Amino acid sequence: ALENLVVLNAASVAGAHGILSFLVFFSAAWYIKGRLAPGAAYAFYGVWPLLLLLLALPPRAYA
Repeated sequence: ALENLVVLNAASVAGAHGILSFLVFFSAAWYIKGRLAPGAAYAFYGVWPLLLLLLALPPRAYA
């Protein structure tokens, strides 16, 4: 029944779940350099964005 804005607030306080949510903000942070050493960080995109719907909500989610 809990949504994102629910675990997001607690996630930040918790710590781990906090830096994990930044995954979206990190993607841009890395772009700062503009060299994202292609190869690994590139292929990761294969299932890296998937964590979006995974972390977004907590386990207690029917999602």
